[PDB]
This record gives sequence, C-alpha cells and structure tokens, in this order.
Amino acid sequence: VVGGLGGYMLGSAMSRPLIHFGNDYEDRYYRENMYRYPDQVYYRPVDQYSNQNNFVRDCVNITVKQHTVTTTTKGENFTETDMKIMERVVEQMCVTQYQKESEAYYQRGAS
Repeated sequence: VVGGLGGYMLGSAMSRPLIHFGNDYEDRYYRENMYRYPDQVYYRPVDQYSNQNNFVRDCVNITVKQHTVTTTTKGENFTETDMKIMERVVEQMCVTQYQKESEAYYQRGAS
C-alpha cells in the first residue's frame, strides 16, 4: 500500500548512509537494521542557489513530511530521538543524491 505522497520528485537510490554520532548506543540504534528505511529522497529543481541552505533543509522537511502525513494516515508516531537521527540520515541523503550526478553538472569539490 502507498497512497499519500505526491508533490516532489524521486531522487536516485543508494546504500543506507551512516553518520558518526559517536554515541555508541545512538549509533547502534540505527546500525542494527537501518536498511529497512528508504534509500531515496524527494527533491525539486532549485537552480541558482544550488547548495546553500534550503537545498538540503527543505528537501529534509519534504521527505520528513511525506512520512509524517503517511504516519498520520497509518496510525503511528516517531520520537524526537528517532527524528534526530532521521534528520541527519535524510539530510545526508539529500546531499548525497545531489552529489551523485547534480555535482557532476553543478557545483565542485574534488577535495
């Protein structure tokens, strides 16, 4: 079943990302089985700015929102603690999706 998201595009797939929170519980909490989460995010042609603030932060909020509405339709809730990780991991995906091929076109950063 899928019937609630529909606004933004569909960004390229990848591996499960993993950010260094360095708190070992907090790391484990995802390192356990995190592959169950999506490994794509939802973006828009931003142009001009490319990679300023809202490029990632808006893309996080949209991705989050296409799940908050989902969960509101489903009958579930998240934690602030999950959301801390979720934000970092979706934030990373919204950068890394752009760094796949958008960064070959737009932007730079060989080192």
